[PDB]
Amino acid sequence: VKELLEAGVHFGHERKRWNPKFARYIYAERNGIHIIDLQKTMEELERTFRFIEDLAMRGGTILFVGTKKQAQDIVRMEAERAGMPYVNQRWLGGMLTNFKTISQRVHRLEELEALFASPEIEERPKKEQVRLKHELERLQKYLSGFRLLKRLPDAIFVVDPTKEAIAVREARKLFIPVIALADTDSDPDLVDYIIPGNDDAIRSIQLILSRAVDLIIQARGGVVEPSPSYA
Amino acid sequence: LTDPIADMLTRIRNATRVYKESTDVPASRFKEEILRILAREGFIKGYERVDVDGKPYLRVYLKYGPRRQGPDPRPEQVIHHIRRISKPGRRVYVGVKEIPRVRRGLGIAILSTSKGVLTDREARKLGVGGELICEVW
Amino acid sequence: DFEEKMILIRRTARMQAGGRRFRFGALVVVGDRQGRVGLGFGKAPEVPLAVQKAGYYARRNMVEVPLQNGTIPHEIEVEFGASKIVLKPAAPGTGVIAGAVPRAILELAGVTDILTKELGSRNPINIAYATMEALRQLRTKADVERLR
Amino acid sequence: GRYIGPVCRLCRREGVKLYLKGERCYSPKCAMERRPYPPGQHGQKRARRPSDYAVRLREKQKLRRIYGISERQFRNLFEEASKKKGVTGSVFLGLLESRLDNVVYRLGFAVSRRQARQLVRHGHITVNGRRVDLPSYRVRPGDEIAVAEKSRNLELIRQNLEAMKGRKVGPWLSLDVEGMKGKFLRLPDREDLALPVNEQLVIEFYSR
RNA sequence: CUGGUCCACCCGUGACGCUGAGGCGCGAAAGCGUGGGGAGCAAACCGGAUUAGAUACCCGGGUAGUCCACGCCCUAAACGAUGCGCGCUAGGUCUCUGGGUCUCCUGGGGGCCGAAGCUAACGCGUUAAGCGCGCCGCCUGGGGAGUACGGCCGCAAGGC
RNA sequence: AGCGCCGGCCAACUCCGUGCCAGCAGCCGCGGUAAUACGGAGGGCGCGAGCGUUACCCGGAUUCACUGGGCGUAAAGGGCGUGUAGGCGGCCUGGGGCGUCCCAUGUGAAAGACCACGGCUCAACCGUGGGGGAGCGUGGGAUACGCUCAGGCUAGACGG
Ligand code: SF4
Ligand SMILES: [Mg+2]
Ligand SMILES: [Mg+2]
Ligand SMILES: [Mg+2]
Ligand SMILES: [Mg+2]
Ligand SMILES: [Mg+2]
Ligand SMILES: [Mg+2]
Ligand SMILES: [Mg+2]
Ligand SMILES: [Mg+2]
Ligand SMILES: [Mg+2]
Ligand SMILES: [Mg+2]
Ligand SMILES: [Mg+2]
Ligand SMILES: [Mg+2]
Ligand SMILES: [Mg+2]
Ligand SMILES: [Mg+2]
Ligand SMILES: [Mg+2]
Ligand SMILES: [Mg+2]
Ligand SMILES: [Mg+2]
Ligand SMILES: [Mg+2]
Ligand SMILES: [Mg+2]
Ligand SMILES: [Mg+2]
Ligand SMILES: [Mg+2]
Ligand SMILES: [Mg+2]
Ligand SMILES: [Mg+2]
Ligand SMILES: [Mg+2]
Ligand SMILES: [Mg+2]
Ligand SMILES: [Mg+2]
Ligand SMILES: [Mg+2]
Ligand SMILES: [Mg+2]
Ligand SMILES: [Mg+2]
Ligand SMILES: [Mg+2]
Ligand SMILES: [Mg+2]
Ligand SMILES: [Mg+2]
Ligand SMILES: [Mg+2]
Ligand SMILES: [Mg+2]
Ligand SMILES: [Mg+2]
Ligand SMILES: [Mg+2]
Ligand SMILES: [Mg+2]
Ligand SMILES: [Mg+2]
Ligand SMILES: [Mg+2]
Ligand SMILES: [Mg+2]
Ligand SMILES: [Mg+2]
Ligand SMILES: [Mg+2]
Ligand SMILES: [Mg+2]
Ligand SMILES: [Mg+2]
Ligand SMILES: [Mg+2]
Ligand SMILES: [Mg+2]
Ligand SMILES: [Mg+2]
Ligand SMILES: [Mg+2]
Ligand SMILES: [Mg+2]
Ligand SMILES: [Mg+2]
Ligand SMILES: [Mg+2]
Ligand SMILES: [Mg+2]
Ligand SMILES: [Mg+2]
Ligand SMILES: [Mg+2]
Ligand SMILES: [Mg+2]
Ligand SMILES: [Mg+2]
Ligand SMILES: [Mg+2]
Ligand SMILES: [Mg+2]
Ligand SMILES: [Mg+2]
Ligand SMILES: [Mg+2]
Ligand SMILES: [Mg+2]
Ligand SMILES: [Mg+2]
Ligand SMILES: [Mg+2]
Ligand SMILES: [Mg+2]
Ligand SMILES: [Mg+2]
Ligand SMILES: [Mg+2]
Ligand SMILES: [Mg+2]
Ligand SMILES: [Mg+2]
Ligand SMILES: [Mg+2]
Ligand SMILES: [Mg+2]
Ligand SMILES: [Mg+2]
Ligand SMILES: [Mg+2]
Ligand SMILES: [Mg+2]
Ligand SMILES: [Mg+2]
Ligand SMILES: [Mg+2]
Repeated sequence: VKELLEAGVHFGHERKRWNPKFARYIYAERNGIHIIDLQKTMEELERTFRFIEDLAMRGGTILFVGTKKQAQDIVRMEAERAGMPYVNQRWLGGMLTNFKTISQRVHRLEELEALFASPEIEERPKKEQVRLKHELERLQKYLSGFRLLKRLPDAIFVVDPTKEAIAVREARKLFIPVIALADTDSDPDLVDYIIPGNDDAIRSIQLILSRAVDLIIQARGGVVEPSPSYA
Repeated sequence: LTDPIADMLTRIRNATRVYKESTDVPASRFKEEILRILAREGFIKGYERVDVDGKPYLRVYLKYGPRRQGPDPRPEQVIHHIRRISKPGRRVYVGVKEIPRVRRGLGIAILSTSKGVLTDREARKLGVGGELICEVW
Repeated sequence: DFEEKMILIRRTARMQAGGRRFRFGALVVVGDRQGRVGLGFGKAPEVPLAVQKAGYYARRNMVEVPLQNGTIPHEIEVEFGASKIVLKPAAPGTGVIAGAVPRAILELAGVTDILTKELGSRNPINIAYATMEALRQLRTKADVERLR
Repeated sequence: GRYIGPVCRLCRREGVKLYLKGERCYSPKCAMERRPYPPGQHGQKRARRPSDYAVRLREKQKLRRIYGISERQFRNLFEEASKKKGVTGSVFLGLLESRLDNVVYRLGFAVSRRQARQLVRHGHITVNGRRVDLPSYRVRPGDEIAVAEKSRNLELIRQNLEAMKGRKVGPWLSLDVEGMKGKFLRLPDREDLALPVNEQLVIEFYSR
């Protein structure tokens, strides 16, 4: 499932703005930039995917987090495709560590879908319609990929662990294992199942997250053919 | 440099605490004999005489526990603790009957005796005492 | 369920105009007398809520203490800030010889025989944690060999 | 000497019947049966949480009050136990048990340890033949604890001997009624007595 | 005229090293002795203001002194409030000065931010306040008091 | 049958009297008209031919720290160098065996103390037996580390 010229796709990036624990995943540094050893990326993609597989084939949830503008859209696609939750927009504080309270907000979200499907009163004032609807779009913006989470994920997949340090933090306090793609600006030891690759180029964000979702469906019940990628 | 021995033990502690695979200490047929205890008792994987810039060293291969669950995934140490007892400032010697039981047996006290470098267990076995080099657990 | 002891309950205060305003702090240890203890410090605008909340966190933070004939496996020393705790193995008759704080933890953990000493700052809170983090570092003959 | 006062208040303070009387202990005219709250003006007031100190004092006082023994004598035994091999809590209870006046009350010759004292003190008792009127005689294994021959024929001791006929007596004792004599078999395993005492809390009282 | 120090070469010596109670030297300013010198500045001092008052702050004056030579004094928030030497434990950016194959690497300094770790915290963090060895100095509640007495130093002030 | 105590530490609570008075007090602190804190009282707690106070010793005090502390801001780095004594000191190899370590043996009185037993009706007290020790003399032995002598080295240091 794994493919090999991801070299055409990413080979990583970032100049000495690096974290030095990431030393082991580096072949050399080129155009004043850290160049990620793909042979290591391989060793890892395997061991990571093995974990991913077992989790799919036991029907266990993955939380997908990415909000850096680059990996932003491709998590709505790729996660819906896996029929799994994600946070696309802002990563609210305490989503895992204070789950039940955050979710108490999704009941509100549902409750608006129900109320605003119609009618059960449109004899409520004009302002209130406006007010309530504005709220509705709101929850929808952050909470959309979140509602699929009815229980604490059995794992979480993150695009930038540095950028999503809070996320990795919340998981570790819960023992929720962490999967992440991570370029050279990252603390490796902080990840359980790790994908040492460029995390800023959508070429790469694409390949890795897709093949992830692919392995997710392929072992879950079915197989599928190409999914959406912006050029 | 005033204490080659402490220097070694410290080179280790310092390394072990940032989880290096190895660290090299300047070689000594006495330092070796201590590493020959440190590995045998299973505190280190072991050592090998190497060379750095033409100069004799002992590269020492460090050992730890599993990765761990929790927000601090760093593994437990195998050498939790290692510290000089006898020092050049104050030589510390014990008769056999007064060799300490480190950590209720779970750790050792390496000792230079005139029957070579031994552990508490080993010393008590051959029934001799000596300078108490240090303690590990 | 678990067995519960209140080690400490204290009132704190903060100023603002018009007067001081209080809050309460509940240091609670909780255990099964058979190898499981938990320490939790809980604060709230009133006393029992704090004692409740204390007990809540107390469970959300536990430790598996390797009892051995009712004693601990080896000598152990721990410093938490300026507080120090000493734990030392004791034979069958000895009893638990300790101040309330590290006592309350050791009894509800099912220690029945130990020699202890507080050194340094004897602030109960810090002593509490220092005794916990201590227990948490106890190793068994096995634990060691598996490790090594 | 020993306590020698109102003895019901003791039980009431301890919150437990201690069987310090003999007969009346078992009737519904027992104090603890009528008023199982502490003696004096304030017993009905709601108790406030006893301190750690409080708790261990009480446990010690209780164990001590049972045997009606002076605090010095109690202490000296406990120390004796802390030098003596093994588990102090055991040995302490054991050594407390091997006292004459207790053994006599244990072997049933009297209704109260209080009564079992005056019995030893009035020379009505013997050990291995010889007369002994010391309430504190530490009795060893093998010892024959008789009634005085000249005392065998007495009302009180009769009535009290009669109440013993088929009552079974601790695993560490034998009682030969009519023969009026008994035997100290061994020092009591802890189980062999079932006193309302966490004797552990006692060791803890003296380690402060 | 003269000291320290760094680099490069890896040529010479062969542990010749570290610290250091005493001792010896150096030690800002003010001060002191003798002799110069004296524009500006300026304790003391005079006067004007300010002010309830104003032996101050502010304004006009002003002598020691400030400057030089020689001899004293020997203090300090003499501070990084951090003793010296060595070894070990991520890096990031700025900078000074060398040597390089001159993108970049390697020394020696000066700053910032930070891994681990420390720490009561504040903060420290290869310029450690981290982990260690050696030696030295020092602390042991506040005041009384750096006072008294004694001793040693000083011309005195005063110092230890 | 007495004596101390009953605010917290610390086990033991109510009434009256008093009203920053009289008084308590080991520390924190009590008393200014509803004092569990003064005095009496009832009651309670602790000990008991004793109970309390004062004095002194060790303890708690890891608060002189060997075990077992410290010095940026809490008390605590000498103003800085230079250097005497001292303390301390890199890698390799031999001799010596001073430290160190082992064995043997002498000494380590008796009492006391510790374990066992036994005698005074118990105990205290007292007796018999047992168990050793550090430390020091003597004989023998070991040689890793420290030492010392001897011979090598170049990573410390010094020099070109
Ligand atoms: S048990 Fe015997 S002694 Fe205790 S109260 Fe009832 S009667 Fe009095
Ligand atoms: Mg990034
Ligand atoms: Mg030591
Ligand atoms: Mg365990
Ligand atoms: Mg503390
Ligand atoms: Mg500390
Ligand atoms: Mg044991
Ligand atoms: Mg305290
Ligand atoms: Mg009974
Ligand atoms: Mg208790
Ligand atoms: Mg005992
Ligand atoms: Mg009974
Ligand atoms: Mg004691
Ligand atoms: Mg050369
Ligand atoms: Mg010097
Ligand atoms: Mg000097
Ligand atoms: Mg000067
Ligand atoms: Mg001057
Ligand atoms: Mg001057
Ligand atoms: Mg003058
Ligand atoms: Mg002059
Ligand atoms: Mg002049
Ligand atoms: Mg004027
Ligand atoms: Mg005027
Ligand atoms: Mg003026
Ligand atoms: Mg002027
Ligand atoms: Mg002028
Ligand atoms: Mg002029
Ligand atoms: Mg003049
Ligand atoms: Mg300055
Ligand atoms: Mg400096
Ligand atoms: Mg100073
Ligand atoms: Mg200071
Ligand atoms: Mg110095
Ligand atoms: Mg220092
Ligand atoms: Mg440069
Ligand atoms: Mg250049
Ligand atoms: Mg400089
Ligand atoms: Mg630099
Ligand atoms: Mg900084
Ligand atoms: Mg940190
Ligand atoms: Mg740096
Ligand atoms: Mg500090
Ligand atoms: Mg003073
Ligand atoms: Mg004083
Ligand atoms: Mg003076
Ligand atoms: Mg002065
Ligand atoms: Mg004088
Ligand atoms: Mg001075
Ligand atoms: Mg008293
Ligand atoms: Mg008391
Ligand atoms: Mg009380
Ligand atoms: Mg009056
Ligand atoms: Mg009144
Ligand atoms: Mg009082
Ligand atoms: Mg009163
Ligand atoms: Mg008496
Ligand atoms: Mg004292
Ligand atoms: Mg104490
Ligand atoms: Mg002391
Ligand atoms: Mg010390
Ligand atoms: Mg201190
Ligand atoms: Mg200085
Ligand atoms: Mg000076
Ligand atoms: Mg010298
Ligand atoms: Mg020397
Ligand atoms: Mg040497
Ligand atoms: Mg010798
Ligand atoms: Mg001897
Ligand atoms: Mg003797
Ligand atoms: Mg002895
Ligand atoms: Mg006898
Ligand atoms: Mg004897
Ligand atoms: Mg030799
Ligand atoms: Mg030589
Ligand atoms: Mg060199």
